[PDB]
Amino acid sequence: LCLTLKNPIRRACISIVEWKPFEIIILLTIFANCVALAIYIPFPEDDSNATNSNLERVEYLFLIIFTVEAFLKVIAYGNGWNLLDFIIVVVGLFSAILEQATKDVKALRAFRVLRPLRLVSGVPSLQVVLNSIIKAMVPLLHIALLVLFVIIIYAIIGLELFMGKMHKTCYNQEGIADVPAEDDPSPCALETGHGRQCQNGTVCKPGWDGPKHGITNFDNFAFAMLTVFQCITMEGWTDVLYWVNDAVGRDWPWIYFVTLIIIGSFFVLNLVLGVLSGEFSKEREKAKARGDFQKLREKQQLEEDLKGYLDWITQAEDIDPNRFCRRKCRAAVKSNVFYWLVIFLVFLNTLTIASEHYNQPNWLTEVQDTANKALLALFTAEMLLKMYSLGLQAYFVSLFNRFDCFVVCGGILETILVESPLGISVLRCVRLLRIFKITRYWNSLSNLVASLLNSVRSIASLLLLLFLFIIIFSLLGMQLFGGKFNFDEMQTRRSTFDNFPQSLLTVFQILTGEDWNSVMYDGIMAYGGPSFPGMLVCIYFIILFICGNYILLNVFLAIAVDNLADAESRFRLQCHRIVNDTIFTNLILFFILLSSISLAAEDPVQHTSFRNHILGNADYVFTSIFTLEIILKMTAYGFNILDLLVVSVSLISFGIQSSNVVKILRVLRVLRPLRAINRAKGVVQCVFVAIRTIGNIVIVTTLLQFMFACIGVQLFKGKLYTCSDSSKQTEAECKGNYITYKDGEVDHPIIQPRSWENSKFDFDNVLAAMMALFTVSTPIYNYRVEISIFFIIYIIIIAFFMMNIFVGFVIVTFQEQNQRQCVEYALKARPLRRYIPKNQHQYKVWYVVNSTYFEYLMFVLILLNTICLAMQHYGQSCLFKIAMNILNMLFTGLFTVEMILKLIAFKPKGYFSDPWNVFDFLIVIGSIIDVILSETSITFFRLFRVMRLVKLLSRGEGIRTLLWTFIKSFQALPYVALLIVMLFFIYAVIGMQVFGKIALNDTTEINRNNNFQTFPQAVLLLFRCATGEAWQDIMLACMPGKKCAPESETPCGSSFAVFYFISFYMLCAFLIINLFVAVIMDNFDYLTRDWSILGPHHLDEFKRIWAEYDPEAKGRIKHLDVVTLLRRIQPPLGFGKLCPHRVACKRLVSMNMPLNSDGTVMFNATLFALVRTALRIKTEGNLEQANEELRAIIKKIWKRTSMKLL
Ligand SMILES: COCC(CCO[C@H]1CC[C@@]2(C)C(=CC[C@H]3[C@@H]4C[C@@H]5O[C@]6(CC[C@@H](C)CO6)[C@@H](C)[C@@H]5[C@@]4(C)CC[C@@H]32)C1)COC
Ligand SMILES: COc1cc(Br)c(C[N+]2(CCOCC[C@@H]3CC[C@@H]4C[C@H]3C4(C)C)CCOCC2)cc1OC
Ligand SMILES: [Ca+2]
Repeated sequence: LCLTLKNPIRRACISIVEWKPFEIIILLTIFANCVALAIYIPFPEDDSNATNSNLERVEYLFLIIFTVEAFLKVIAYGNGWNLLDFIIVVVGLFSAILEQATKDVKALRAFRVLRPLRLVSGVPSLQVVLNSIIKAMVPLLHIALLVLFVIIIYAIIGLELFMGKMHKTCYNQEGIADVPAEDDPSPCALETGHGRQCQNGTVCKPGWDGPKHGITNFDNFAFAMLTVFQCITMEGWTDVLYWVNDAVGRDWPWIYFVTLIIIGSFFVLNLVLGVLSGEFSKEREKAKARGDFQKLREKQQLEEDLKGYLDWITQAEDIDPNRFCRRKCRAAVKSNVFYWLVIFLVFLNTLTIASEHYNQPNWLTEVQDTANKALLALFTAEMLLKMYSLGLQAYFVSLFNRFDCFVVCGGILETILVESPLGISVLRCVRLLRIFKITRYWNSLSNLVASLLNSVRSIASLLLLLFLFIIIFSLLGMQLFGGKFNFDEMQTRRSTFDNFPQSLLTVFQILTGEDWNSVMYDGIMAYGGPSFPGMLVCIYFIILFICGNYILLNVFLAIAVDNLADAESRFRLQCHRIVNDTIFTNLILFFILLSSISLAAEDPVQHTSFRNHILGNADYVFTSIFTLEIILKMTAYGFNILDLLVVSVSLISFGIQSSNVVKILRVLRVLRPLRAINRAKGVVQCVFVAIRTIGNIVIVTTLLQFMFACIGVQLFKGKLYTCSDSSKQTEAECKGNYITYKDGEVDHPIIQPRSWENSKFDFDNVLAAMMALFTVSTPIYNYRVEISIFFIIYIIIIAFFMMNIFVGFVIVTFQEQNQRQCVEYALKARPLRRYIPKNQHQYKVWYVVNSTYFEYLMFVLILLNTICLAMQHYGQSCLFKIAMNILNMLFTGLFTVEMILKLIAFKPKGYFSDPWNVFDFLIVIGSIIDVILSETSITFFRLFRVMRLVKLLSRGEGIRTLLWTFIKSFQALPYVALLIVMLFFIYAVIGMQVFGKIALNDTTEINRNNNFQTFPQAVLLLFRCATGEAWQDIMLACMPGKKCAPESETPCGSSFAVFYFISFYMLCAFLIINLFVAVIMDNFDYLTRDWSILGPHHLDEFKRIWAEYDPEAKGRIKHLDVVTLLRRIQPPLGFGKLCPHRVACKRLVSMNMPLNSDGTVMFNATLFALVRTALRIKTEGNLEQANEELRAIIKKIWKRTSMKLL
């Protein structure tokens, strides 16, 4: 609200003078402070260098410039973004002057990290990106109102069952001390609770603050909400589960987590993608509206024009003939002789480069040098000759040719240099150009590189914003937690806000979630213990994992949806009788249905306890059953390739007579039902096509990992070798023994032996680098920091194109996959009634129960109950528990009132005729039974209460619709769901049979809580791997050499492991992306709709208004509609304030009405007429055009007695 106090002059006319010069110096000051907050090293205690104090000095210049600017601009006016300036200044000068005499800014001076926001504010280049980002999150606020609901429901349920049970721990050795359990202490359970039982001479006893310093316990509510949150982010969900499993037994803890994950992450994860993608498409559409794609095609056609007449200017000297040389080189460049030859020289040169390996003899070193020397001469002559034939200009024009020239110059440079080793290696890394000069598989290579340039160029500004955000947080990190990480442990923390470099690293790790929850603890245990004010440090490590990851996802998607696409665009008779009748069909479906359970249910540990034992006979019998499947065999043999798999499984089943591997090779039975579902008809080739696409994509990554690492060899060879004794720095020096003090105990000398060892990720040869590169997918700073960044790029590049080729590849799936729908909701739609009270008493209550207020009150009471179950700590004064129980009684009683009232405002059937009403009924009865039991399992009848909260979700249209929609599409994902369960099942039986008897050792990863001995536990282990939870280690635990279990009676743990787990991870990821894509695509109408124009949801309102003015199940409205016709019409539909008594009536009578009586016209007439006015318009004569159009097209000519219009 501009004051417009235009007091003549000298108000403004100061910053008005030299706008651009004065604006810039402020921006330069901002950039100087962004580089001033990144020096001050934050320190232990109060020590300071000269610079720090000297930067506090220049903060007294940045706090005289920002104040004169502020006041001079105030004089002008005295809005939004400028508020940031004002608050930063206020807090600033303040803080200082306050502290001026004080000589604990921290917080008070941890605000200046908000100054780099003025970098966004001033520069308008990314300010638009910030509005786009902000304006894209507006739709997905319903999803932020639901992630919160799931968390709350889960936290509440959780504190109720598992709170306070995690406090024991094997606490001794029948002597006197502390948790002995190695280190890892894990809730233990007394000899009566079926939890872990403690062994040896250990004893369980109360104490142990917690599972993990007390911050991973459902004790108390806040710890509970936070635990659930850390838990849904799939960052150690298995661990919380194991601690809980240890404390309360293993039977029911798991259901609660599997759900939390499936309903919390997979389901919730999809919505954000669906909401975000729909938004991108809207933007993509606006962009298409621009016509840019067509313009880009015209630019490429211009490019081929300059080439196609570049050959013409080349020929221009043919009539001007020196000339001979020109003609020769022209033929050459065209002559394949040059092409194939040069391609060959590439690979061979490529070879030379890879040849380099540590400890290389001259046999190699000599050869490499000799080759390069000549190979380099080769490329030169060729490029040089290609210069003349081609048009110098156009030759330099083609990006690739230009890069070629650049790198040949690199060779010249390195040669004249030889006339540091690192620099030479770098130049040779540059020479990997030719390596890809051949443009192998350019079909993709070219597109990916071209796209890569386009893609990277496209998201420049978004990347800028990401970087600004990261820098801001890192500065806050060093200010907030910097210096507070001295926990007095020689333990080396990779994550520490000691300095900005590390600060950035910590932030990135948190963003990547490598150990982000762990980093939380550092701060939340730094500033203070796991107490009250010591947790307001966590409110930070989240704001970074949601916001950062949000921006990160926004930036990615863009790559995809917004580029890839733009870029990519007698006896036999009777036999049939029986074998066609249900019996020899739906019945057989059963004979395998439960037969499949045979492999699913088996004892794969103990030898032949009846259990395992007898199960052989059933196999035998199902197999005689498959012989019977021979009576059906020649019935009509030579959809039967399925029948050959029946033949094979049947034969190996009879082959079970005396055989092992074959036995375990019987899981094909499960797949005998999968065919039946695709047989629900509705492609095999498409599947094959998808598989081919996937394989192809594997190869791109593979070759990249090759070239990237051939870079590593040249750069890191021989710089990881080291000795155990840090003092020694030469292989020769490292010979003998040294002394190590356990945990830095001066009184704990340990005579270890010195050894010269190469570190992990040994780039000693292309090969090891190769596998390490896989290892990242599957010292501290000696030279590590550098390697670090190398181990971040393979990533970027990898994803960058693994996605590019794939998601863009997919869309064809979408190719395969409003006015009409609105017509069909106007036609083929019937009006509804509403229960009216037939009795006076039945009525008063009705008015009330339906009185809006009553609903208002109900919700208030609901909030209160949950605010009464939330407060349940670990140690609550008994008075308090009594209070809580009495309160629950009051609440249950109040809900009884409503149930009974409603049943007296709506007849029994009416109340019960509504799902929500029945839900309420159930909650109430169960809650009352709980009350009874208490006044007197029990716990189950208690959780109930909490659930009610859900009914608060059956409210806002925004949230109601989204869920309903996706739920209304979580059935059209069958084929990508049966497929997934099939996977789990098969892999599990297989697994339980090979990696099964591996003995269980709590110290390893095949512990009693993640074993492979009962179908259920194996499916849980596979779900962990799928959820990407350290699947790796489980895998290592399944390699040969593990001892066989005692009941099994080291011949165990077959090597197949790698194939299994890796194959599993891969297949799972795919099937899952297929799931998400399937869902969203199928529901891609809601995910993108111009709510402005008319849709169905904008149309149902008419029924709820019409029935409001309509007694029974009726139609045939009275003429007194003259009021309601526009009484309450959504302005998108009709008018909103315009005089109702306008032509509105004359026009509604203007079109002909159906030849009915005075009051025998349906609601369909008014509805469809309003829709028509709301949609495409037509004139007279077109009356019949419209009529025939309706009864020829919209659901074809669905016969309708639509007499006259509408
Ligand atoms: C009705 O049909 C309309 C259809 C609309 C076109 O749909 C586009 C919308 C984006 C969409 C659905 C498309 C392709 C792959 C989809 C992606 C797979 C990736 O998977 C993820 C999962 C999570 C990430 C870790 C990796 O990538 C998502 C980010 C990514 C994803 C789900 C984002 C959405 C993408 C194309 C056109 O029809 C011809
Ligand atoms: C109703 O008819 C149907 C229509 C469609 Br579309 C589908 C879905 N399908 C299956 C989706 O994935 C099939 C491709 C493969 C299935 C196995 C995994 C992941 C991927 C496969 C590559 C490894 C049918 C096959 O091609 C199109 C996609 C199933 C139907 O049921 C037969
Ligand atoms: Ca992880």
